[PDB]
Amino acid sequence: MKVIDPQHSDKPNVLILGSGWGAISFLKHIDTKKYNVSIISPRSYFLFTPLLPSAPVGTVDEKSIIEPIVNFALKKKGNVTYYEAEATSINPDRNTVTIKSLSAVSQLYQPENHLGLHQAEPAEIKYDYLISAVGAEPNTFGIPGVTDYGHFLKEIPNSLEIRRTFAANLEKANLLPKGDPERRRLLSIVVVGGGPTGVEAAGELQDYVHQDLRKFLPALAEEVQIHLVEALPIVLNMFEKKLSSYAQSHLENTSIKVHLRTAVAKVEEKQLLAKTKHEDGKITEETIPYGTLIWATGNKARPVITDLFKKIPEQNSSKRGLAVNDFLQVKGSNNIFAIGDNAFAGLPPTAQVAHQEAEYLAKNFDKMAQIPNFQKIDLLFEENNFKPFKYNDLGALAYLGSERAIATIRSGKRTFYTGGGLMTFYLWRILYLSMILSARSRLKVFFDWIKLAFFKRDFFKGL
Amino acid sequence: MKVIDPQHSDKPNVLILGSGWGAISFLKHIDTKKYNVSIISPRSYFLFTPLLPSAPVGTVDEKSIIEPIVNFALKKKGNVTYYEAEATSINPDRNTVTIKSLSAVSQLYQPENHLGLHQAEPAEIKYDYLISAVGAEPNTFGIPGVTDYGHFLKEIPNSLEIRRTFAANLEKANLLPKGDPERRRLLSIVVVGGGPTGVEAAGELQDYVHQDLRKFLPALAEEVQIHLVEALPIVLNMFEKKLSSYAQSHLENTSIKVHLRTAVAKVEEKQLLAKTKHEDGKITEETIPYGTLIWATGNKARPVITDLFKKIPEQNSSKRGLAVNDFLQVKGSNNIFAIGDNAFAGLPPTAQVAHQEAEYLAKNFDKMAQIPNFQKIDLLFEENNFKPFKYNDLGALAYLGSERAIATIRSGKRTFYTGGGLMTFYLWRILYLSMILSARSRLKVFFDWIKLAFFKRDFFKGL
Ligand SMILES: Cc1cc2nc3c(=O)[nH]c(=O)nc-3n(C[C@H](O)[C@H](O)[C@H](O)COP(=O)(O)OP(=O)(O)OC[C@H]3O[C@@H](n4cnc5c(N)ncnc54)[C@H](O)[C@@H]3O)c2cc1C
Ligand SMILES: Cc1cc2nc3c(=O)[nH]c(=O)nc-3n(C[C@H](O)[C@H](O)[C@H](O)COP(=O)(O)OP(=O)(O)OC[C@H]3O[C@@H](n4cnc5c(N)ncnc54)[C@H](O)[C@@H]3O)c2cc1C
Repeated sequence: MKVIDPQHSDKPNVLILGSGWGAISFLKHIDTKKYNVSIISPRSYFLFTPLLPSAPVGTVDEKSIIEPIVNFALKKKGNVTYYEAEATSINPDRNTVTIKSLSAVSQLYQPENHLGLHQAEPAEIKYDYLISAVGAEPNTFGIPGVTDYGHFLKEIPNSLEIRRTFAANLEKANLLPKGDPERRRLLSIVVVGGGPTGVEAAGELQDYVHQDLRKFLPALAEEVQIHLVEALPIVLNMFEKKLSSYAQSHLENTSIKVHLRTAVAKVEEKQLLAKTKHEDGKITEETIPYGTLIWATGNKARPVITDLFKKIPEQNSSKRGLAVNDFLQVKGSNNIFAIGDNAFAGLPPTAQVAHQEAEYLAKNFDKMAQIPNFQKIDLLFEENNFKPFKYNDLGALAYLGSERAIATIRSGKRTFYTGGGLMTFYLWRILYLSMILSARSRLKVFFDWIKLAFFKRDFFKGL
Repeated sequence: MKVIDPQHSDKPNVLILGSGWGAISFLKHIDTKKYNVSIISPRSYFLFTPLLPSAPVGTVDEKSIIEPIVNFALKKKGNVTYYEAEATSINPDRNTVTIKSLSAVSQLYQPENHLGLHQAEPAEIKYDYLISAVGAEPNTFGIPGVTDYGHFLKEIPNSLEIRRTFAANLEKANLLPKGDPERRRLLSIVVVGGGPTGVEAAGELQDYVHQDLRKFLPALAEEVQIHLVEALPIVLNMFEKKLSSYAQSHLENTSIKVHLRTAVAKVEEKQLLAKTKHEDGKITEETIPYGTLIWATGNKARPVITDLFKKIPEQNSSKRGLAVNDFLQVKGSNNIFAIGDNAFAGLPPTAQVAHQEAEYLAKNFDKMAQIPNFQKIDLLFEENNFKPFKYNDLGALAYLGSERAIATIRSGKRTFYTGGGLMTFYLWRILYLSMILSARSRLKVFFDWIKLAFFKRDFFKGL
């Protein structure tokens, strides 16, 4: 029951799923004069994901790296509607999306109708065009105990989960004798995954222990050991070998224990079982005690996207995401497009890709608005002469803790970077500041870093 | 069982109850070379209470107005111990204090012993001298339903309670038709008490509705009605009539409904029953619908202090607090002192009084340290010639919303203030900044106000 469907104004109804890099980047550029835009997301704010590993330890505050959706939609003059809910089903034949857990509906620049909805009432939202940018969810690879005892580093609530857990562990630990193995275990941290997220989590967590906890509890800070576990033989494989080696070397210098070629077989309450392949080809088993476990590895398709694979013939054999065109149209559909991590275009699952794909698609949409026929669609694209999406790889950045970073800025073939250590850290900061999507978030993080210089981090367990 | 008692170092063991204005002001001045100090508080941070009414709505962040105890104790070179727990009983004859809900123990500048305590283990802490600064708790006057449906504005968690409640109400409201009385009720707020806390809560809440909520949901913001209920015939009675009148007039200008001479008889889930005495002497009953109820009125003695009234003969008939001397010694005890809201010295329950009392007492303590006899105590004070505590009333400040405040700065007989509106607001800011107890908190609030100028408030319901 319940079908929300506005059809008086002579503009196509465009429906966006998500409020992340794809959805919000698309929202910033879509022509709200030519189109009526509706967003569906259970998260009422944009998350600047590259600074999330700084949240738990309080190098940056949570509020500093998030921006409410409404602020973005307010800069758009035309009509925008936001449904604070999550899409549970996409319905191609009906051209509707079923929602669930409706918390609120905000209708900006719309002094008009009342939809007649109640909180947590199921509803279908009609669309003329659909943009899917729901993202991916963390992948445990079916390794037992990951979700039971481990914390992902995916969203803002995960930042609070980790702080509470580690804070509780530090308190419990400090009441025990120095020899006690339980004290050593509770002070131990394990981060799984050697990508930017894992490495930066480990580095920020190490920055806290050395720079803050050491000042008032040096006996504890000394006993804290951070571990970083990676299945491949190299950390940060998207960088050059020279930079990976420096990244690894540097982490080791700050007393982070790097387990390369090590895969977690199972996670228990107080330890994880890890297998390690050695140079010669032999496999050995380890046990790594831990008090806090951070899981920052693979991506998996969401149920909403998985369910949609079955409803479209040519998506039936998809796995990692929606198989998409060079025009970012979902294969088999006439009016659904997919950008970011939820779409498979043979590109990396990065914000950089989601951003470009969004800009590309938004520019295609105002081009559609001028052509009479868009007032079957696959053929119109190639017939009306406009370009396939071409990803330009701008490179990669990464913070390694202790005021050192690695960077590679490029464009096309030409590489032109400065990727040492302390200088790259200052670059890493300025560059991250410049690609924040709002002035508020930009000023907030800026103030966070200035405060850090003088007073070094807030670590409140209940806040 | 379990008695913590350090007795090798030749210094008196001074035990402080609380981590508020009294306890921390006393901690800042106590001579840690002449004394060993231990603090017991369930709150591990100092709260700058005058800015608490700015927390819920996000004019200031919660973290900006709190400062960890350890930071204060770190500036003291001598030994300081903090028990994260609450005192459940004071034992005069044993000279110990029973504690409960022990979360942690931190021993600063003490590379020494292990106390052998577990979390939530009952324990008695021995003392040579005791300083009680536990404060008062909010008084409902036994009016039914206050605690069931109302929110106090006393501590940091109360700030989050109010934001969550109002946020939920705004969401529920916006899904209803404009005529609907439920929409009008959910958008209605009632603040009980016309003191600085109540008035400032109302004003800050009104600043949010006009300045922020109006920008993206003007239909909602228009329907929001804030009520301020006061039992006396005047708002802010500590000020001159001229300033109260301007305070009242101004609140009314910003569309706050001021119910003077109105007392709440009972609080129900969706409304409160209020009685109003009129000019001629007649009493009428009202019903005030509400969605959010903030209760900012009287103070009551804590159970810990109430229980102690029975254990000391001369405290048997006490009610509002511990009956104290001119030397701030608890009458009937030889080694217990009381400062702030938990002690009754015939002075107002204010931070200003707690601060002065603390400084006075701390200065008495290093004076005791030089006199051999303190290596029965009532008589030593008057015999050794030092002064009774004399409260100097520096006056009163208050924010009224919409960038207006009222102030009265004085000292002794001489009054010399500037208490108009917009100018007084700038004074009100600078003065509040100057009496914040730490540089960090000072810089944080400073940055909060700068950000407010450009981007106007964060109102995240889950953060
Ligand atoms: C800690 C961390 C650090 C990172 N650092 C970098 C970096 O430095 N550089 C880089 O290029 N990439 C980085 N990434 C990757 C980047 O975050 C993703 O590639 C990017 O967010 C993908 O954009 P998206 O819009 O596809 O998904 P997201 O940006 O994650 O947005 C997905 C949105 O969908 C919403 N949603 C979820 N389920 C539903 C539903 N059922 N209905 C409606 N909405 C839903 C979510 O609330 C969210 O708003 C990082 C990721 C993490 C976790
Ligand atoms: C919202 C608000 C705004 C205010 N604004 C002003 C203002 O502008 N000007 C002004 O002069 N006054 C103001 N006050 C009043 C002022 O804050 C109090 O009078 C002052 O805090 C009294 O200090 P205290 O040390 O007596 O207790 P508090 O400052 O209340 O501190 C009490 C401490 O004791 C701890 N505690 C409680 N129970 C126990 C226990 N059983 N064992 C151990 N510890 C315990 C608490 O955790 C806390 O750390 C305001 C109060 C509030 C609530």
